[PDB]
Order: sequence, then structure tokens, then C-alpha cells
Amino acid sequence: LKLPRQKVELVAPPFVHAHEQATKQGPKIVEFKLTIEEKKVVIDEKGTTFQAMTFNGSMPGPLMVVHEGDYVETTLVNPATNTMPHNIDFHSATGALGGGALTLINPGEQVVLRWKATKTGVFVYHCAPGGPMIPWHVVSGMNGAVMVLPRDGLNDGKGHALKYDKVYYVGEQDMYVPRDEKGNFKSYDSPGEAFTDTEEMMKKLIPSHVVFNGKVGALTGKNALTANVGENVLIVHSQANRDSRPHLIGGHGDYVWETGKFGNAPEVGLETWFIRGGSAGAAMYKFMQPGIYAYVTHNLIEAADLGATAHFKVEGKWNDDLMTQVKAPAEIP
Amino acid sequence: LKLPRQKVELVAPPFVHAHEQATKQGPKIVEFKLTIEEKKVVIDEKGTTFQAMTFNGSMPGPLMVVHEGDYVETTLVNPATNTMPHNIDFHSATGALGGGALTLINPGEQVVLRWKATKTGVFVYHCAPGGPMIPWHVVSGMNGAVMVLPRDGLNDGKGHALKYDKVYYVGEQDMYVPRDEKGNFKSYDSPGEAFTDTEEMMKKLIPSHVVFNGKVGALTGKNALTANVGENVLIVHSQANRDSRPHLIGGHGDYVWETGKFGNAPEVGLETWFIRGGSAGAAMYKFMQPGIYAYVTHNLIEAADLGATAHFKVEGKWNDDLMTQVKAPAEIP
Amino acid sequence: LKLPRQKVELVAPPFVHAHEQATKQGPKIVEFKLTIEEKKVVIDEKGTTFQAMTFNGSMPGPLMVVHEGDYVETTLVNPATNTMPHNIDFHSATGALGGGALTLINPGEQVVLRWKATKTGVFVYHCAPGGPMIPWHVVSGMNGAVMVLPRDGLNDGKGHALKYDKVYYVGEQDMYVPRDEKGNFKSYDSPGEAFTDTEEMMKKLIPSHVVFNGKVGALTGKNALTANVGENVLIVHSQANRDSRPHLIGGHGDYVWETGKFGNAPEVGLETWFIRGGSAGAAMYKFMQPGIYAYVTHNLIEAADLGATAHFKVEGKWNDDLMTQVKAPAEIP
Ligand SMILES: OC[C@H]1O[C@@](CO)(O[C@H]2O[C@H](CO)[C@@H](O)[C@H](O)[C@H]2O)[C@@H](O)[C@@H]1O
Ligand SMILES: OC[C@H]1O[C@@](CO)(O[C@H]2O[C@H](CO)[C@@H](O)[C@H](O)[C@H]2O)[C@@H](O)[C@@H]1O
Ligand SMILES: OC[C@H]1O[C@@](CO)(O[C@H]2O[C@H](CO)[C@@H](O)[C@H](O)[C@H]2O)[C@@H](O)[C@@H]1O
Ligand SMILES: [Cu+2]
Ligand SMILES: [Cu+2]
Ligand SMILES: [Cu+2]
Ligand SMILES: [Cu+2]
Ligand SMILES: [Cu+2]
Ligand SMILES: [Cu+2]
Repeated sequence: LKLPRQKVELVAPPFVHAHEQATKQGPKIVEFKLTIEEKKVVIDEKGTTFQAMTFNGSMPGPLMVVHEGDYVETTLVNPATNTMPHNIDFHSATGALGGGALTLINPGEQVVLRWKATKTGVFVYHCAPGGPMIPWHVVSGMNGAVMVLPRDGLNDGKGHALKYDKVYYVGEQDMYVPRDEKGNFKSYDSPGEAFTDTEEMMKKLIPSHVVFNGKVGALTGKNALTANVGENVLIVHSQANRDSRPHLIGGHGDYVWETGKFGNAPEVGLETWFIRGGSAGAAMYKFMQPGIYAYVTHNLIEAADLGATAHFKVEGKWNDDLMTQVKAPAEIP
Repeated sequence: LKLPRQKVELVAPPFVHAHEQATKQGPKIVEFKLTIEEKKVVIDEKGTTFQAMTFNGSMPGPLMVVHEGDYVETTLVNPATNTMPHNIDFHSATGALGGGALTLINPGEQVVLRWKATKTGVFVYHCAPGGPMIPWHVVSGMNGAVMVLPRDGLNDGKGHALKYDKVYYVGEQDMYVPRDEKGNFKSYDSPGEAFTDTEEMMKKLIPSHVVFNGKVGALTGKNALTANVGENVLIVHSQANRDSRPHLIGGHGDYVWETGKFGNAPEVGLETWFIRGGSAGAAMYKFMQPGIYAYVTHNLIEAADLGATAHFKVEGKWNDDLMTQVKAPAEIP
Repeated sequence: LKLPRQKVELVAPPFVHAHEQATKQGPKIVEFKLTIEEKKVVIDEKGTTFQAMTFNGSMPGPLMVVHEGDYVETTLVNPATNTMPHNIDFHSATGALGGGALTLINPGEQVVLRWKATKTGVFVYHCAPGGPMIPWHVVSGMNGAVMVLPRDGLNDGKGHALKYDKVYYVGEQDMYVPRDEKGNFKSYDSPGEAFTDTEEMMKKLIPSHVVFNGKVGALTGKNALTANVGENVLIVHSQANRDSRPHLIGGHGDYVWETGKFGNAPEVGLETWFIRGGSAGAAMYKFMQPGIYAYVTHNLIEAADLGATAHFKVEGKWNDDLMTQVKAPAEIP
């Protein structure tokens, strides 16, 4: 395979490494490295801890971006400082359980997998060692996404280009933290110690936490998403294990691929869309109003009470044609 | 803004205020009033009670109908007889958290919000005061829907008009009523008294009841939906917090916008469709057979055991070509 | 009704009785027989038992295949060896609650129902006796599917024929097996004895098991699905009561009707699709790589821990262009 090689410097979510939308490049071998990290992390503002397992130290794993017909060559590294075997399954790839059957590595090993990007869209990647370890590694945080863009960039299905000014990747994580007898979340010394209680809870199908970017409030305050009025923002949303229903409070999905695959035309003008567990989808919105937006899953219990709220802070001029407070709050006459 | 004003007299669900589909009117300011009512109601045939919070006294709130490019001017009233602050978020609107950031009113106040109907479809509206109150007010009943019709009426995406003979609005409500130690549903003196137990249950994500129009059996008996053979009926379905999968038992969705947005062509000939939590969708069906139909969510446990069944009673002539009982029940030979 | 009659010999899932895709036949009366069987079965590799109720002895019931405009004439038989009344509701049919209102039969009876296949697609059929028996009979196993093909066969919505080399029917079943005090699954002497505990669990909406073809591991080992590289396989998936999110691990859905209705064009290039509870959908894939695939619902907890995994064993030549292990596992440098 005698194609040009291109290295990518991955960046932590919700940001996305620099890339072209439309490109004049032909196929390349695009090189990525992912280093697995098992680590205890804090997942809420109460200080609850969690035995996480991650690609590149983040939940979600970073977004990888290539174009249709590229070859994606991933060096997956499992340092000796980890305790368990791991692998990678790319839903964008064809064969060998998405790559999982070719990438199982013990602590102290690395492996190099290449796959041809024959399907466009956004796709989940995740660890999948075998058997009951599959769900456990995924809900412990071992999932991310890859975006395979058409070489001509995105289109509306009507002949028009859809160019985004910026893209964010929102990875949603269902987490299963057990409680003790008096009702407090438990803490564990190792993922292995957490396994028995965690699996018992997993099988009951109700998460304790549903978070974006690994933690309650991760995408708020200093780390709010941003935009300006007039900017077209692409929001990639993934969920490797469980359904979600994204919604931009005060906005819309102007163009939405809820099944996430660019061979299909987008839907237009959505209020709320649906990410099937085990998939990524994408929504584009051109901001029209400044101020705070919340980006949620629209199970509002999940959003407000279990962790699944991000914010956008948007700069620009208020549009009184689109909305106005005709009369401020006043005593009823 | 010097456009003509038009008042609407809202009507309680499942009925819909009179409106045009295709219209020769240009944009107007369409005036609506919603008066919040907190009230204890009965939600099942056992007499279980529920601390409801409502727009205009109903669950769901009434369906508002306008056309693309209208301005929707809502007077939201929170009488002093209520206990809590409330607001309104229109998923059809652009800016200020759907209007929620411009409509927070204490008991004794009213506010007037106007928004431009730039997106077509059916959309959820709901209360959203802030924080954990968001889910609580919504699952207490504070949600309804708005329909923004194209000025040319509905179409099939193939150049043909789709005209409905009547429309019904089915609002589905997930309810969380706690149980005491011996397993009976609890009753509370106020919404505030219900809050702690109700939130604890909410976070476990399993409703005690799933109802249409506020109560088990609301859309049955005297209050069954009706049609005649040959009539095209539009069924708007909303769910502000939780997924649903509508199905007309003995019928179909001839034309379905399950994401609910009229810029997209309908799907055809569905058995069951999917309303994402936080959205409204719509289905049209031309009745072909008389008799009783059930309209359900097709989690049949929810439908038959938790409350989520409506009936249609349909008049007309039986069509033996479409279905016939060739041989009535008889002893096996 | 003076049309030619054609008998079908049904075959147990996941296989499908022989049929034409495109056909030069005109409408016929296609005759099917379904004999209900109530039976205690084993559903997992631990030996857990289950009070099943079935059409033709299988979970799911067998796939029936006809063409648009055929008349489907079903003899439904409820032998005296059963204990309960049963009926059948075809989501493909128009009128009388899908046929349920014309097919209620006591043990010792049979009934003959005919319906005209006016809607194309894959559709659920299920028992629906009335009231709380509806969900109970369905989650006890009394559901299957029917496929109504266009007379010209399937198409891509772009003028091209889509011909499958083989079809499999995967019926997914949510099961509710109660546990005793010490946490073991309970066994019952009759469906009636199982009812009280089973309904109590049903209403909590969390299954104990989620299986394909009636049992954990049913579609693995000797009974793995099969294909060859180059074969186009249609996978019909149904779920009569509860959502699912199918995914072919190492493959894709090349053409997917997730709402299952052939009047709509398929989506292309999906990773994971969505079967709404109360529906059947279908996905076509042309295999490109040999080896083992898993076909799952992509709630991976359900897939790996509750029973919902099938395998494909695929023969043919490995394609190193599409995927290659560039470097086998090795010590990190
Ligand atoms: O106080 C003993 C009494 O408490 C229970 C819980 O209801 O068990 C608690 O105490 C045990 C002995 O200290 C612990 O092992 C156990 O984990 C804790 O729940 C009863 O089982 C016991 O009779
Ligand atoms: O009978 C007392 C015994 O019952 C429990 C429940 O198992 O508590 C009940 O009685 C308490 C005292 O009357 C109530 O406060 C409580 O709400 C009720 O559940 C035990 O905790 C107690 O030992
Ligand atoms: O040992 C009696 C004590 O056990 C409990 C369960 O905590 O009930 C068990 O024993 C009863 C009498 O044998 C059984 O009927 C019951 O089904 C079983 O759970 C207590 O209720 C009882 O005090
Ligand atoms: Cu892993
Ligand atoms: Cu996967
Ligand atoms: Cu409120
Ligand atoms: Cu909302
Ligand atoms: Cu039955
Ligand atoms: Cu049904």
C-alpha cells in the first residue's frame, strides 16, 4: 500500500483536531495513536468517584476525522501501568469485529490496525474484549467516535454544500455507580474491585449518572461550548451503549443526520433528534440569537438530575423580530 | 411590528381550536392566553391522586395552531392561587431558552412573550424554571404542543396536498407516583410536599403511570376519539420527557412525520412510529373500516397496564375485501 | 373471492419459507396455518425455565411471506391441550384490531381469518386477547412477523433492484422471569401460576432476559447464521413490545428500512438501526470479509449479559485492502 502518510495530533473532546471538509487530497494513510488509561476519576460535583477506562485519558475518546477512501492506521497502546486487556472496534470498519479481533493487547503491548474508510458518517469506536467485558469496558468510558467526511464536504441532499464554521464532539456516557446500604455511592480501589457490584447494577439497566465529556457540568462555565450569531456549528453526538435524544434549548437542528451517515440526506428543522445506542449522529445549527443555550438529552430527568446538560455561550446581537418580551413580568390586572 | 392581530379561543385536548390548513392570510400576530393551574387530580380508575401542574387546567396543555411566519404572542398567567414560579419554553421558538429565560413569573404575575414561527411542524412547549425544577414541572403535567402549518397546508413530498378532515392531539404523560411501605400509592397535600418522594422516584427513570390526556381511560367511552370510514384524521402525539411508540391497532400511519417537522416529507405506510422524548410527531390515517380501534404506545405493558390506551369509535360500512372472518370459531375437526 | 389458492409450508425461525422476490404471479389467496402451543421452555445456559406461549411452537412465531395484493388466509388453531384463550393481530391488516376482534378462540377451537395485503413491508403479528392479557401473551412469546413484498421485489429508491441471496428472521423477545428472596429465578407449574409474579415484574419495565430466537445463544454454534463473502443477506428484525437497536459487529446495514416499510426508500450505510417496540424492520448487507460476526442489540449490557447476541460465520477470502493487522501485538518500544 504505497500512499502518502499523514500524522494527526489528536485533541481532547469536545474539541476536534484540525481537518479539511472538502479536500483536493486523494486517499492517504492517516496515522493515529490511542493510549489506553485506566484511572479513578471524579464524575459529579458531590465528589463521587468512578473507575474509568479510557482511550487517550478522556471520556469520550477523541474524535478522529478522515475522508472517504482514506486508510486509518491506528497504533493502540496498552501501557504496563494498566491492569486489563483491551482492544478497539471501529463501527466505521469492515471485518474482524470492527478490528476488535485483531487488536486485543495485554498491558505492556501495542498493536497497529489499518482499515479503509469506505463508509461516510460519524461512527462509534469502542473497546470490546469479549463476553461480559464488552459492556463493562464501554460503560467504564472506553468509547469515542470517528468522522468520515465525503471528499466534497457535506451537502443538504439538494445539491448545496453545508459548511460548518466549527465542530464539537459531545460524547454521552451512561455510568453505573453502586450505592451502599445507607444510599451513598461506593468507591473502589481498582476496576477489578468495582466489577461485581457494577455488573449487578448494569444488568438492571438504570444508570446512576448520564454525563457529557465525562463529568456532570463538564461542558459548562469556563468549559461551555461557544459560538457567535451567524456561525454554523456541527454537533457530533455519540452514545455507545444507550439511546439519547439531543435537543438544543432555544435552537433547532437545522440539518440533522440522526442515524449519522452522510450517504443519507439530513432531516431539516428538528426540535429533538435520536441517537440510537451504539451510534453517533450529527446536527448542524446556525445560531440566530446570542445568550446561553443548554444542550441536553431531552429526558429532562437525565439532563437536570443525572448530569446530561452542556451549555453554549453565544455572542452577538439580539433579534427582536425572532423573539421579544412584549411585557415584562407584572401584577395580573 | 404593525401586522393584524387575531385572537384564538383555545380548547381542551384532545380537540384542537378551529384553524385553516392552506390559507390566503399573510402573517399575523396570533394571540394566546395560558393560565397556569396547580391542582390535585385523580389519574386512574383506583382513585390514585396526583399533584398536577398545568397550562390551562389540562394535561397536556392545549394545542396552539398557527402558520409559518406568524408571530405567536402568548400571555402567560400565574395566578396568586398557585405556589411556585413557572415559565414557558417553546421548542418552536428561537432564542432565550425557547422563551423560558423571558417568562419566569411568580404567583400573582403575568408576562407577554412573542416569537416568530420560522420552523414548521408540531413542537413541544413546556415549563422549565431552572435546575431540578425543569423535569419536575414537566412530569407534573406542564407541557403541551404547538403546530406551525405551511401556508399551503400539508403535502406528501411528491407535489400532492394532504388535507385532514379532523385533527386530535394526544399528549402522553409519564407520571411518578411514589408508594408507601405496604405498596399503596401515596397522596400529598401540596406539590411541595410531593417533591422529595417524587424526585427520588423520577431519578430511577420508571414511571408509575403512562397516560393520554391526563388519566387512565381519558380517551375511552364517552370520550373515545371518533371518525367515519373515508375520513383522514391527523393525530398529533407529544411526549415532553420520555420516548413513546404510537400505533393504531387495526390501522396504519398512512403519512407519518415521526420527528414532527413539515420541512421533511412524511414516511408512508407505517405500523408503529417513534416520538422521541422532548418532541411532537404527527400521523395521518384514512379510515377504511368501522368499529373500535385502540391507539396505544406499543410498549404493551405501558399501554394495557400503566394507562396508555385511547380508543377510536369509527362509523361506516365493513369492507369484506380488506378483511373477513372466513370461518367463525369452531371445534377443531 | 375467486382467486387461485397457494399453500405455504411454514418453517421455524430464523429460516424463512421459500418465496419469490419479484414475481409474475398475480394476487392469490395464500394459506397459512398457525397452531398455538403453551409450553415450559429453557431460556438460558443456567437452565432457567420460562412459561412460553407460542405460535407454531417457536419464539418468534414463523415469518410469513406474501406479495402486495395477496389475500392472507390464516387458520389459527388453539388445541384443547392449551389452557387459555388466544387470538391474532396482524399489523399488516386493516380492521377489527388487526384481526384480533375476529380470532378469539378457546382451547379446542380454530378460526379462519383472511386479510388483504395492502401495505408493503415487514410487520409484527401477535396475540392480543384483551386487557392486561395483551402484554402478558406477547412477552410470553406470542409474536412473529409477516413480510409483504412488492411484486417487483425490493428497490433502493433510485430505480435499482435490491435482490437478497438469503433472508433470516431474528425475533427479539423481552422476558420477565421473577426471582425468589435469595435471588434465583423462579419456576412455575403453569402460565396461570406464573401470571401474578410475572405481571408485577412486567410493570417495572426491566426484562430479566433479552433473547433472539427464544433462548440465550440460540443463534450461535451449530445454529450460527451463515453467509459467504459476496452474498447479500436480508435480516428481518422484530420486537413486539420493546425497542431494540440492531448492529452487525464488523459490518453495516447497507440498505436499512428501520421502520420496516417498503413504500419508503431504505437508508444507506448505517452502523446501528432502531426497531421501535411493536414493529419489524429490515437491513440488507453484502458481506465483504470472512470470519465471525456478532449481530446484537447495541445496548451491550442486553447483548452480552441478558442474551441478545447472534453470530454469523462467513466463508470466503480475507480482504487486506479493507482491513489489515499492520503489526501484531508486541512489547511497547
Ligand atoms: O447490625 C447487624 C444486622 O445488620 C444487617 C443489615 O440489616 O447487616 C449489617 O451488618 C452486618 C454485620 O455487621 C454486615 O456484614 C452487613 O453488611 C450489614 O448490612 C443484618 O444482616 C444484620 O443482622
Ligand atoms: O414496627 C417498627 C419497625 O418497623 C419499621 C419498618 O420495618 O419502621 C416502621 O415503623 C417506624 C416506627 O413506627 C416508622 O417510623 C417507619 O416509617 C415504619 O416503616 C422498622 O424500621 C421498625 O423497627
Ligand atoms: O424466618 C422468618 C422471617 O423470614 C421472612 C423473610 O425475611 O419471611 C420468610 O419466612 C416466612 C415464614 O417461613 C415465609 O413465609 C416467607 O416467605 C419468607 O420470606 C420474614 O417475614 C420472617 O419474619
Ligand atoms: Cu477495554
Ligand atoms: Cu459496537
Ligand atoms: Cu412550572
Ligand atoms: Cu424542552
Ligand atoms: Cu395468546
Ligand atoms: Cu400490536
